[PDB]
Amino acid sequence: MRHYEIVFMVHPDQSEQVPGMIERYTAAITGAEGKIHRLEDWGRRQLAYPINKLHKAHYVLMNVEAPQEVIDELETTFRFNDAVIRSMVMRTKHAVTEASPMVKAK
Amino acid sequence: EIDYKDIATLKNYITESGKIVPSRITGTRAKYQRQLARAIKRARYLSLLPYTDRH
Amino acid sequence: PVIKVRENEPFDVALRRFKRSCEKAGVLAEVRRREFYEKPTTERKRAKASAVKRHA
Amino acid sequence: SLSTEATAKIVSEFGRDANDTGSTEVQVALLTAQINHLQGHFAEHKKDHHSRRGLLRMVSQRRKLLDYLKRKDVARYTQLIERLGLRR
Amino acid sequence: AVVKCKPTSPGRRHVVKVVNPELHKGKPFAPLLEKNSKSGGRNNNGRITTRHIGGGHKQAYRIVDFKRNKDGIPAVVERLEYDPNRSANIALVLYKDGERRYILAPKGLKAGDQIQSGVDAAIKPGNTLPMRNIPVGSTVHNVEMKPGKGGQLARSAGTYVQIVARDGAYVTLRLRSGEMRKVEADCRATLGEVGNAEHMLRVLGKAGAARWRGVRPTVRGTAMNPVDHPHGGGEGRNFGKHPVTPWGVQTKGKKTRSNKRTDKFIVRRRS
RNA sequence: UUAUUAAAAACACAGCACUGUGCAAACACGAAAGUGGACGUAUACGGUGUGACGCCUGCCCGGUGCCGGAAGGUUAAUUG
RNA sequence: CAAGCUUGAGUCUCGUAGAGGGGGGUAGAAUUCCAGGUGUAGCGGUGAAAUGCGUAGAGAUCUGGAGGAAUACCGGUGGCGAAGGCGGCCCCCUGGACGAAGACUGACGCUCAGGUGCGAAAGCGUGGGGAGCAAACAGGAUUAGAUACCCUGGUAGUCCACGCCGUAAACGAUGUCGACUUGGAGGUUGUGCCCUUGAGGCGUGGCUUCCGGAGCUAACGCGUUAAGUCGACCGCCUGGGGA
Repeated sequence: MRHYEIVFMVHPDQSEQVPGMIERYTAAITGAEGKIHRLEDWGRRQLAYPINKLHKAHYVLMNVEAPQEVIDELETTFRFNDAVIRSMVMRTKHAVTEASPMVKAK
Repeated sequence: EIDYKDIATLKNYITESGKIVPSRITGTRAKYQRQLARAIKRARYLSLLPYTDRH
Repeated sequence: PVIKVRENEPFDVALRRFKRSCEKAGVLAEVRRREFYEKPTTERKRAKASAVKRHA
Repeated sequence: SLSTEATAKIVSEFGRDANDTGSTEVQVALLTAQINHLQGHFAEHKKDHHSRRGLLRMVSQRRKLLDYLKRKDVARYTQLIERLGLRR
Repeated sequence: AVVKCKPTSPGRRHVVKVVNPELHKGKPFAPLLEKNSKSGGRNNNGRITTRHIGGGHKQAYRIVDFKRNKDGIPAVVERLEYDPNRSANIALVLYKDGERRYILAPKGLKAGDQIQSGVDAAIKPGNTLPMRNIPVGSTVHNVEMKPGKGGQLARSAGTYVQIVARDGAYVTLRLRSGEMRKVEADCRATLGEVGNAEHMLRVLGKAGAARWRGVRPTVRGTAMNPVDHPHGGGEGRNFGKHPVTPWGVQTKGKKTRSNKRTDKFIVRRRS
């Protein structure tokens, strides 16, 4: 069971669908005997460059330990979900439960 | 320990136009320079950093 | 190389600052480098020669 | 390569001890396991020559170990080639 | 697989045939067969209206479900079957309620795969959805041009259509001909692309192989007499005229599409 | 294949190319209805030329045709 | 021949660095093209020109879209790979190298005719794709001529999948393996020690760049990564042409 770091941006108009998305994703991750190391809702952030003629995207960060099947399903969900304008899954060497700088700033 | 989410630190190693500064200017090790380049590219993908000064 | 002419500065100093910024950005050297194709062997030989002459 | 658990299992079932990781039987068994595992990878990646070079290195190393074992003690050689399913 | 026959005969030298070991070796599903009598290219006046048609092997018509209007109910593929009436292969599917139907077999489908139609179906090859529920950029086949009419585009072997844009009640499609066409979003399409893509690699090899498919020989117009064809006769091989159809219409270049009714749907003609 | 003076190097052919055709398809037979094409859907269908395979297929868009262009010139019924 | 031994050669434990390979996805900058807005007489190109595009509205600028290819900065006599080669980011599969402390097998090794495999670019076959570049080709120039250099276009090709080809100044013009022989300055990657003072100092490995001592060499130069002193095996040479 490998560790992953999931970051996905949501359409700014879909900010209230973000709690439901997070709920579904944690449900899918823990249903498959997986853990969630870190979950951070960064909220809306000004984009450094326009993405799909948009500015001010909604950022979410996840650190999960899950098998590859659920991660493939999550990537497919991100690809087919039209609200998620951009996402990126990355492997990590170990579990990360330290607050990221985005929320460490406060 | 270079993190692509540490934009405050990454902005010190990019010019005013968004380009990565060479290791000869900042005098950082080659290993941590490679880590910084990877982190800056990832942060550019996540739209946390600009690719150029235009967009 | 964006230059915003700040208040209480003449035009000439703003133009000289713009030139200094555009030369530190190296845009002219790059656009002169990219106008013709340089074979990989040619660029490798040129880089090797420059690294050799950078020894004095 | 092989996981730690699979390697430990092979060393235990093919070795004279849990620490006898250098025996000819253990080495040949580990090489055979790695070759059989790689077989499935190369069924899907027929254009991976760089990894097939390491595969052929493993094959030749197992061949040399089997030759040394057959020249040393043929009884253990036969037991090994029957327990592993070799001889073409 | 694509296999070349060994030249044990002059007629077998160039034959290249397509073999598919997963096709059903047996009789087709009887409750889905119909009589398909040949025509020889004759219309109800008994006149030849389409030349070079005649003979060939007797064929039974398979009732293929092009509408795919059995929504919500999952189905499993029993087997892939050969169909003599089309270039593609067909799959016999079994719905959960016990109904069996014939569908065009998409690429990658095999016995045991599960498909489903409807607005709630998953996005995977074999599923059928209204095109407004299909992501832009995806590759589909068996496309309708009127809602509920049945698939009419991209039905041949290996063909497909990609949705390039969606706006309002219409979507824009890039057909296999390279033409951009507008189709209203309520039309349905099946995900993936039609299987049997290597159908175009086959080589018939001999003249008789085309006769089995009901294709009669084509006589060149220049080989006839002036009374028979505009390309006429001449002492020896003479042409000296612009190429035309047997009825005098200029071929090799002259556009013949004249349909002002459907021009509003053609975004850009093929090229 | 010229029933009944010509069986061939002629026709066909698999293959190749060009071109038309988005489906109420082009096209064909039909004053029309309709039918064939096809219960097919561009890996499909029609037309044209060439004629397995091998190595290949150079130059010319002035003429004729076809395709595209739409500014300008010219120009029908109509209008008066 | 028999029995040993661990130092050569391998196996296991834990980590480290890497454009090593194969598959899929995605991102931004730019070129080109399509549609539209503004706008008007030039643009492009050159030593100078002309061919070419442009009053049918070009070039410039702004907006939207399509498509393909390559990945600026990082970037570096830097890194990985047997060689050819490998450069955005992410995921999946995967080979090798190195280091620390141990345990294990116990010569299992080196080289290798024939044999097999990999092998830049160009080229070939089938099916796609085709923005840029560009053999052939066309036109404009230059010229005594110009089948060239220069300019305007432009097909194959370059790109993808699968096969073939098996050649390069495929070079370090330096076969592989092992041992020994003064040094200096660096680079890169592990590891150990010490109020760790510090981005510290001192050791110890791997790879790597430059200079240089003895020695060697016809000389140039090589010089612990030898072209020095040796050992094992292989390939190759016997005047220039013909070839």
